[PDB]
Amino acid sequence: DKAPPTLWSRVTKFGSGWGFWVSPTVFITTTHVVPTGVKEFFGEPLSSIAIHQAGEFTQFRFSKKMRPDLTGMVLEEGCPEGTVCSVLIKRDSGELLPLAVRMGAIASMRIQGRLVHGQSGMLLTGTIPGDCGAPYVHKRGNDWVVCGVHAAATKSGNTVVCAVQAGEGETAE
Amino acid sequence: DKAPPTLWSRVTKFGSGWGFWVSPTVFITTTHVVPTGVKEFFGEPLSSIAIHQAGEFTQFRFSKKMRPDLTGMVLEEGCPEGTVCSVLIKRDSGELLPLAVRMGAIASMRIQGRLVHGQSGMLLTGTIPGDCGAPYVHKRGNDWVVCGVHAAATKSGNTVVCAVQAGEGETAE
Ligand code: NA
Ligand code: NA
Repeated sequence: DKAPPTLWSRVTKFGSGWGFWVSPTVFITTTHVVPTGVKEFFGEPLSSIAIHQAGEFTQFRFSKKMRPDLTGMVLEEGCPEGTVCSVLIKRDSGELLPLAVRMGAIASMRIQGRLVHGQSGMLLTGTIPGDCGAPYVHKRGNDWVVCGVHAAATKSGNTVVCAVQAGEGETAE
Repeated sequence: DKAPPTLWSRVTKFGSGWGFWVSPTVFITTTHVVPTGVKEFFGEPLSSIAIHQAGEFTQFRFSKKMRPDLTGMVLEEGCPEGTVCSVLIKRDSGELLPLAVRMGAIASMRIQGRLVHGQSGMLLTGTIPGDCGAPYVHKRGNDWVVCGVHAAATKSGNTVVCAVQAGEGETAE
């Protein structure tokens, strides 16, 4: 089914890319797009935010409700092999570009000199440099689950990588 | 039916409010939110734009395709008495707030000292100052039609006014 407007409304311009409101207080994004040298995010001073970063995954937990209009939704560490996700890409022009991607292995992979814990995927039937931070989502029953943020792609764009939360598990090491 | 994501994607932050891409080259907004003193809009120099303004209605026609992802859609001068429209409000936070409004008479009305050609409406079951420029749309058959841009509201917000294109006609003088 198609991503509803409210889901798109979670995708938010941030730094040199985008991020995603998981709930009224939780924002996720790709580490390398986070602005450098600032003293606040969304008008909130850094000391009022719990900032967790693991490789290319960044999560902010704000101490006040930033998007009280939203329900919380489920964030998971990647998804099973073969899961078809949608990358909810917003462009600066306002265009929405949902990209279908069949996900592969969760691994720590070397990307441009750095080790990155993420999940690779194959673009179906692409992304650009400004798209980093866009969420990878998939529908489970009647709800949407977010499981990664856009972090990298092969020059062609045919293979993509989403950063995912830290955590070891027997399906991924 | 609910406004689809693509329709929302036409609503665009602009000046002190918003505007709406009617087509890849046509952008409409409320005159008073248009930035003052600038030499370009969306990176295009003023001399490359056909700028039409009538009271509180402003239309830009750009000489290049600014949103080539979009189809053209129908813009009309207001709508019939009693038509239920939706005001597609975006908030700075990213929240989407579609507001239902039953439209009334098209008239030139005095608003804060100025004569404004527009259509008033009643909010059903509200707006804020930063919402000006948001489109008033309604569904006709399988398509959406845009017919005004948010221009004013009573302090409570219960009555709203959308600016509409210039034009006289026997249903409106
Ligand atoms: Na849809
Ligand atoms: Na909907």
